[PDB]
Amino acid sequence: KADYIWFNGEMVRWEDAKVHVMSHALHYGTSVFEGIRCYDSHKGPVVFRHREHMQRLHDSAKIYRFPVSQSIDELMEACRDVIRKNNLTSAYIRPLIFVGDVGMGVNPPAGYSTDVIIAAFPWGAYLGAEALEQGIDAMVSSWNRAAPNTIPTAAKAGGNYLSSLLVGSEARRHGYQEGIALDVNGYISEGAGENLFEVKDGVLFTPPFTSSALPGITRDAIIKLAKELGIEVREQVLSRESLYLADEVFMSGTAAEITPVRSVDGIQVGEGRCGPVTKRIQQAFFGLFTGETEDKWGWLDQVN
Amino acid sequence: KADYIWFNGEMVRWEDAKVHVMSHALHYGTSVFEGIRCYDSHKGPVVFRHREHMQRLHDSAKIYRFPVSQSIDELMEACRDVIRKNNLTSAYIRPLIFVGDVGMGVNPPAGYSTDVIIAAFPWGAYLGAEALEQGIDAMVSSWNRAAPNTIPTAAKAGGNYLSSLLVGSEARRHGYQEGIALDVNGYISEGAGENLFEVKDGVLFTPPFTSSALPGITRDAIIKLAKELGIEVREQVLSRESLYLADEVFMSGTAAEITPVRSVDGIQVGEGRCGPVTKRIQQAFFGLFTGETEDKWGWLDQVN
Amino acid sequence: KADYIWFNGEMVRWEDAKVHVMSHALHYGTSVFEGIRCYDSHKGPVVFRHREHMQRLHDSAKIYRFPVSQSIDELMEACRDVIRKNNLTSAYIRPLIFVGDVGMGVNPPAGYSTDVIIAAFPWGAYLGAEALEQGIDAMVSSWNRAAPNTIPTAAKAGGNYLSSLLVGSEARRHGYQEGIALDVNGYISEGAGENLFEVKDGVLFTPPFTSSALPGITRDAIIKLAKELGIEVREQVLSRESLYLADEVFMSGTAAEITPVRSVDGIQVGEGRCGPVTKRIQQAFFGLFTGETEDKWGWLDQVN
Amino acid sequence: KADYIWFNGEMVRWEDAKVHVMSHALHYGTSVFEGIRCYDSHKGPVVFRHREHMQRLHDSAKIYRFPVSQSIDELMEACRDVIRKNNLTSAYIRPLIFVGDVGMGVNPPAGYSTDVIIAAFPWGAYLGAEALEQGIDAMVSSWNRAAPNTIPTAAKAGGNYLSSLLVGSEARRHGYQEGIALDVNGYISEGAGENLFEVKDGVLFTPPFTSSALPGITRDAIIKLAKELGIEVREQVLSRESLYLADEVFMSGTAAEITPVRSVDGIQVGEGRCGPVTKRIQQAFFGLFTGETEDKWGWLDQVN
Amino acid sequence: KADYIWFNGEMVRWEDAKVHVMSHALHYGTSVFEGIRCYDSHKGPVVFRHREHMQRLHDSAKIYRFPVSQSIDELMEACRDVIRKNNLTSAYIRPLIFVGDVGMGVNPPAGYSTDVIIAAFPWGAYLGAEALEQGIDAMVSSWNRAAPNTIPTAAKAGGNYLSSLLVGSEARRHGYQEGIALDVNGYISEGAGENLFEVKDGVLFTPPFTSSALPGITRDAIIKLAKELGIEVREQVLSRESLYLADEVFMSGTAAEITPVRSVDGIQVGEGRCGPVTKRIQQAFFGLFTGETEDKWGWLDQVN
Amino acid sequence: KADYIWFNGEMVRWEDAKVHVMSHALHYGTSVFEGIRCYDSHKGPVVFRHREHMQRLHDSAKIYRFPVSQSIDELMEACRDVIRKNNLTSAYIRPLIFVGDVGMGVNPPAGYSTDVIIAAFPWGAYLGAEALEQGIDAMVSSWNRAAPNTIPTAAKAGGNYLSSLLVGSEARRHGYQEGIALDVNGYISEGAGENLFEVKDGVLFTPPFTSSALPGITRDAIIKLAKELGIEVREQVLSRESLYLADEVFMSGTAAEITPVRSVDGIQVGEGRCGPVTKRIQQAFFGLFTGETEDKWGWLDQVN
Ligand SMILES: Cc1ncc(COP(=O)(O)O)c(CN[C@@](C)(CC(C)C)C(=O)O)c1O
Ligand SMILES: Cc1ncc(COP(=O)(O)O)c(CN[C@@](C)(CC(C)C)C(=O)O)c1O
Ligand SMILES: Cc1ncc(COP(=O)(O)O)c(CN[C@@](C)(CC(C)C)C(=O)O)c1O
Ligand SMILES: Cc1ncc(COP(=O)(O)O)c(CN[C@@](C)(CC(C)C)C(=O)O)c1O
Ligand SMILES: Cc1ncc(COP(=O)(O)O)c(CN[C@@](C)(CC(C)C)C(=O)O)c1O
Ligand SMILES: Cc1ncc(COP(=O)(O)O)c(CN[C@@](C)(CC(C)C)C(=O)O)c1O
Repeated sequence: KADYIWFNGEMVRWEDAKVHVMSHALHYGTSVFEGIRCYDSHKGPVVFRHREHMQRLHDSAKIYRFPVSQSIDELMEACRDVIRKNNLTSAYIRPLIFVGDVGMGVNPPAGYSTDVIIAAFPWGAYLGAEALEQGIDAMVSSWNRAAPNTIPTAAKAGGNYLSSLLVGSEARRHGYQEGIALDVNGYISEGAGENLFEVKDGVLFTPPFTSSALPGITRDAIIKLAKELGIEVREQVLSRESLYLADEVFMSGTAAEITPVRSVDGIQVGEGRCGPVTKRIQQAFFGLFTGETEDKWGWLDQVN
Repeated sequence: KADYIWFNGEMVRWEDAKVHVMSHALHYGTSVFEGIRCYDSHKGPVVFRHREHMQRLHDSAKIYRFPVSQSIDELMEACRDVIRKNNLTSAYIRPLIFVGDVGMGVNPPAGYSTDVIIAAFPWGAYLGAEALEQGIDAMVSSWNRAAPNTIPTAAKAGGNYLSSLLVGSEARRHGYQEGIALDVNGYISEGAGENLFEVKDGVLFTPPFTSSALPGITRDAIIKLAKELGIEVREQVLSRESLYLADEVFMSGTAAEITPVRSVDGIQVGEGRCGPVTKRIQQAFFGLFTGETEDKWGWLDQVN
Repeated sequence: KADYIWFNGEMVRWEDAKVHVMSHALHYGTSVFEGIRCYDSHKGPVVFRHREHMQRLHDSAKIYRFPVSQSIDELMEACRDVIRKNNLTSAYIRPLIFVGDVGMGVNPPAGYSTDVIIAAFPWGAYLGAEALEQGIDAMVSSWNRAAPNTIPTAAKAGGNYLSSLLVGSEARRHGYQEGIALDVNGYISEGAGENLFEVKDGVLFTPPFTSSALPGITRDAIIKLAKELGIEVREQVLSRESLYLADEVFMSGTAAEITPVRSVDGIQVGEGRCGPVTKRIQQAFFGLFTGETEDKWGWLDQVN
Repeated sequence: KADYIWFNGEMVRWEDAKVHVMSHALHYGTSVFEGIRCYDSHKGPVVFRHREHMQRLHDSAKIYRFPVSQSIDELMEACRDVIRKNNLTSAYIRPLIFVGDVGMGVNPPAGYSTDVIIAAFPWGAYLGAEALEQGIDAMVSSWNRAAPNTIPTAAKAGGNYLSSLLVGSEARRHGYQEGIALDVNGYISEGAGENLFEVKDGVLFTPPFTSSALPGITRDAIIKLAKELGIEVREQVLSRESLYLADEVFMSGTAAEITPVRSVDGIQVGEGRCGPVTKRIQQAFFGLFTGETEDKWGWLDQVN
Repeated sequence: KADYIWFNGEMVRWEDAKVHVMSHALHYGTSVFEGIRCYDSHKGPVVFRHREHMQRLHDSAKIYRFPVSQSIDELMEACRDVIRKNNLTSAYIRPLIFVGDVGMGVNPPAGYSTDVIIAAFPWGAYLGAEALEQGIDAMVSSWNRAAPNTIPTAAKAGGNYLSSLLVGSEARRHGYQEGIALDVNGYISEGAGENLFEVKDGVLFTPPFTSSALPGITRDAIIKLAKELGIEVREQVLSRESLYLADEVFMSGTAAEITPVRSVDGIQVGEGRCGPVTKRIQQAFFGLFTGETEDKWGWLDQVN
Repeated sequence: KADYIWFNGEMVRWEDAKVHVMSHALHYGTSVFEGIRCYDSHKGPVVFRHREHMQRLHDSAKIYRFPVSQSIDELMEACRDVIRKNNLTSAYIRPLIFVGDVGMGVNPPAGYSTDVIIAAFPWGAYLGAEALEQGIDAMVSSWNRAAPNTIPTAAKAGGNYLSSLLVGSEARRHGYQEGIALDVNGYISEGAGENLFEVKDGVLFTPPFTSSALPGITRDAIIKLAKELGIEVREQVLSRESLYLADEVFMSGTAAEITPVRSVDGIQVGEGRCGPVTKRIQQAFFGLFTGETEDKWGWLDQVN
């Protein structure tokens, strides 16, 4: 909840940000969105990997051929505007491009244009306030993630989340904090809404995009940070049993940030606490907003 | 376009049927819908297999665990009310159950309730004016339909249509009227938004639900009508080549009704016109609204 | 627990029925077994489908090429002997053919012979004393059953049960009575140790053997009984969603007999009680031992 | 054959190491085991990678949730005791953890404990006397290895060997020394009871664990030794054809050690004798027991 | 070997029927062919299911879009011509449509035409002279048949036989008469060059076309003959183990006719001789050329 | 077209290089071939990677067990002979080993020998004259490439091209210059007759052989050239969406050389012209024939 939402170029009051119930996206899942985070840092409010997220928004729209009238820079300026206009120092930003009030035909008529929305509001830890220090208990779901050439997993589209809803709800229904999904082959894909990382003998390990894992921006940042710390990273297909033999396992995402997993299916993950490597990575990631970790890549975009 | 839309129990004017842009379904494809048709018949306006569609709406919501406060009878009465209220004699009804303005978390908070909408409006033939008499040209898409244990194909949910959008747009981009999708195994599934039927040596043939084909109500009706006409029906897995060797091939759906396919991938389907068996079935189906075909199953529900 | 166990042709006291710890089967799962039931009936103690079970024992041994010195008749006579010698009127018989104390090489040396054991003892309802009247709550497991050309599912071999152990324990760990496994394709296979049956519009439905479902003797009996009752039976591949849309669903097995399933994954199966068709079948099956159902197939083998 | 066998903490005479015929593991393949080797070296009898094998025994039991009361150190001391007690200088040790005399239900009753055994005895080369110097003839089996999410291949459990029995017997029935299995996808997995290695243009090559290949300890040792010799190692999925195009191909295992493969399916592997790289690795491996190869990893555990 | 070959409408002497070495089909497998048999019967030389085979030739060419200038009737007349011209009373006819001397590009240039050839010559029992009375020993091959949507198995094209070459040679290399191939899923497909049939409890059984089994003309005839004899036929997916449990198993094809299989993988198929049902079908099939079996379908086409 | 063709050791005139119409390869696709190029360079006519191509010819024949009487050196000398005899300075060489006039049985009789042919002739740009400078528009085909253990993709055999014919003709039928095929899993395999390369953030990327991609000689050369230019190369499985997100994409082959792809499915590949990295690689490749790029590997074989 906040005061204004950027809607097609205009700052509209949150309560007046309405759309017709016959909007295409409500019926067909025809929307593309992002998850960006604004952090209060040593140099004021800063949007983490702002450009990268807006570029992915365009990429997701490009795969579905959704016409986007706004350039990446326009969207970035609009994003900063929303944060300032609402007087937020830290928040969760949510850009959403959707097919609006067009016909009821699955295929939108030629010459149509999409509606764009950017909402920002403060949001806590996605998996619990105590999830970052003490781990979470995860469960391997009975539902598998989308097959390779069906519904593109590289795109962050609305319709994709019926799957995340099934995987995540099954875990919570049985008392776990999050569910881990396997692909159609029986290999580890990722969590319901976050990438998965293991740690064996001091080595990282993450499933490639071909395991139906979305190319997370946080995932990418962790791989680059790991290389700075001198930790070997391996991007390979992982079996289900590896979760039980791993020394450490954690999840990554914009909302989830870096959450350690202390157990999988009731089987404790070495010690049952946040591990050594996960700790180093957490410190290095959060150190970006304290100044301790030098921003060598230009990941911090000042809101002003 | 029409006058009123049934919205959570109230007949609201079309222009005022708005919902918040932060509605869950807009971001995560969390909606379930139906496609129903009202025909002007020999006994006045009648809704084809009304109860069956309403029962499927409940079944689709049940799989996803979406709470539905309205009973099947309540929805049916509401449906007839929409048609009468708008003075429609024939139309396309569109029931939609969606997760509204709840949090931004993938899993809605316990105790939430869904919003329901029922909109009716006149709609012509889905594949074209001439489509029913002269066939359509179809193309086998390069995109496959959802794998078995990923996103349930038996449910008619919003998020499912990202796939239908990809299959159908590819066909139309290349000059065809509709696209035919194969499942992940390489067998025939169905069209982008309609079931597929073949006709070999006087025998029907349709893919089973396990070929990722949705349990169509029109599909079911055709199978029952064929049995009355003494036509042998076979529900079996079909290979791609079968489309080139079939004497006849047609598609079924609420919007598409019964549309013959005159060619697949530029390869003509026996004669290039509507076939004999397809013709008999079309006459038997439309005969229900003329009185020529006796409604032995009670598929015609009077609007009054 | 009982007094004697038939061991290689001799009635040995239960406590002296020992075998060396270096027996091949203990290390490599190299054993084949059966589950037979003795019922107290209107014509005294009777072994249900005795010959069929012994024939399957030979078939399972034949697939693995295990040498069996005893003929089907010898094993049947030995079986009756064990029941009489222990003064049992009703019991669970357990024939077991295993590779004994041979070398430690995976492949037994040429000219080796197997050890045979037949133990009988009273055993109650496998899924609970109240499981037959009121249903059980089942869960779809995250573990899949064996792929088609890996470890033959038609054979009832020891090593097969590591899978049943994984599927069944996961269900019980989460509060369910039994787990239902899908095959590698994402289709319904069967329960951890029992075949699965659904009931839609008055029609049965069971997965074929090709869905990695073991050719159960109880399953076969139910299909033949159903045909006598005039119920249509369909042996076809079933999707996971079908469990949620079914009017009735039950499990079959020698130990489980005919157990109705009142819910799958927390989703109630029409009414939440034993259904109409399942009831008819239960009455018809148990009626065999009361005389109400005529044994037209010769399924009851008198112990004497 | 030897004098004593460690049985649940006691050194029992070989002849008296018996267990009941109703032991769970005999009927359901519920056991986990290891293969360890004691070599007579330049520093006396030494167990190769002792702790590593004991840790894997615990990992295999962990996946199946089998309760193990003994710690890794306890098992190691017990192992050395068995070797000393039997006056062995070189032998094959066989640790076995199995579900004993509990009920006949697939799932053991809560609070049960497992029986543990450790037997040692001298064993020659698994594939033959000449096998190490002259290669062996291998055949690609018609039976595939277990699919990814069915029965965990990372675990060395009893029931797993029904597959190894099928693959290996087929090869020997046709005149070959060992069989090579493909996974369900058609890629190379491993031999019936040993890992597979190829050698192309001076580069190693081995299938990853995700190809249903067990994480062999010998496999791991070879990878580490190769890196010391400056040989490039590549863990990647290999097609069947690669076996015909490889310059060298060999198998690894505790029992098989390092055995070269001179031909696959009657097609000679470059020269038909042990290759250059295989030779270097064999000399480096056996050099550990001569002192020529320095034990930089601490793989040699003294028995005393 | 014979005197004349029909080549593009001309009766050319066998020795002069040559084609350039740069013919497309020689480098790219771009050919489509048939196998037809002429039998000496009670009504003189007759071509078994002549029209059906010519219709399939056109169908195979249609799938690949090879232009065929000759009508089905022209090809049939040409076939009878070849038989007469060579004074044959019984023979094996071989129609072949191939892409000739066009460019070396994979895709032939627009406006090209195909070359057609029809050769007839006497040919004995495909699987051996004694194969029809005493069975043959078959082996399950380690090579799988083509996946569903790759190279159409419904078409009888030249390039398809690289697979048949691999499956068949592997069997013969090991002492068997024919090889049985499985599909990519691990189910029974068919023999290297003939359809596979099983016989369980008096019931037939054959894999559907979707198991990568070619729609054989002999296969079709046998299904129609069996229905006349009152034998139940089931077209379903078959597991590998079913070959070991079947009472009878035989293969069908134009060249192989109806050949019983007495063993599969060294495992005897009930009695090890031609079974009862196979015998009835053989007598019914060959009875067509003696007059004993009435030709109700018009399968015998007179050569004159 | 040229004057002479090397045929079984003899220089035969082009017009007289004929083979019988009953040649095995014409009916069963039993042939193996290569594609080699001769370039006019700074040191005169030179055959690019001559030995490598002849070695692959032998490898392809070895897989199918086709007897080859000529050694690699004999074939190389014969190749140079053909070029000289025809007075060619630049040409496309085509070695072809095929099963000739043997029986009509799928498996050739023991003791048979193959026929060998080497034809050379000038051939232009495979994908078009302008294709090397301006890119080509490609389409993702609806036909998939051969599954892993069916018809070996590592071999360049005649029968393989029925697949290439289907993939390539579909693209050209819709207005594209070439078709890109996916494997049975839905991952990128390669073009109809050329390997596929992507370029993301300055990094290469190519599918491994296990994605049913033929081990191209040009592909290998490009990987080695890129390593010289200091460009990172990654051999990994690629998803379909990656084609839309790539900065650059190009195809490689002997006939196609190095062809940039400016669009895939109507979606422009960054700028729509030949990219920076592709350009550097093209210049480095063609520089080998100008002397600008030093031949460190000995890829240029002088014709003399
Ligand atoms: C399915 C899925 N996989 C990974 C990620 C993480 O990507 P990234 O944010 O770019 O590092 C997500 C992201 N989920 C978001 C968009 C939604 C929440 C989980 C509600 C987010 O974390 O911002 C994903 O959904
Ligand atoms: C993917 C898909 N498959 C089948 C059917 C036909 O079902 P039915 O109407 O029950 O016979 C459809 C139906 N789609 C509807 C609901 C929506 C249109 C595509 C807009 C319809 O035809 O009314 C389907 O989508
Ligand atoms: C995996 C599996 N599937 C089916 C059946 C039922 O077969 P049947 O007894 O012949 O009708 C079983 C059988 N399990 C037995 C052998 C063991 C118990 C479950 C402990 C049995 O019911 O007797 C099976 O295991
Ligand atoms: C299926 C399988 N795969 C690999 C290995 C080799 O592992 P390792 O000994 O750890 O290098 C094996 C090992 N099998 C043992 C344990 C049993 C024999 C086959 C009897 C062994 O070689 O000692 C395996 O089975
Ligand atoms: C792969 C394959 N499958 C079935 C059949 C049988 O078809 P049909 O003759 O129509 O019953 C065949 C046919 N093979 C022929 C064409 C060639 C011989 C094996 C050499 C034949 O039998 O005539 C097939 O190849
Ligand atoms: C299917 C396929 N894949 C890759 C290549 C490229 O191999 P290479 O020439 O070794 O780099 C080819 C090669 N195709 C040739 C043989 C035929 C033309 C396409 C007509 C060629 O380029 O020379 C291939 O076919």
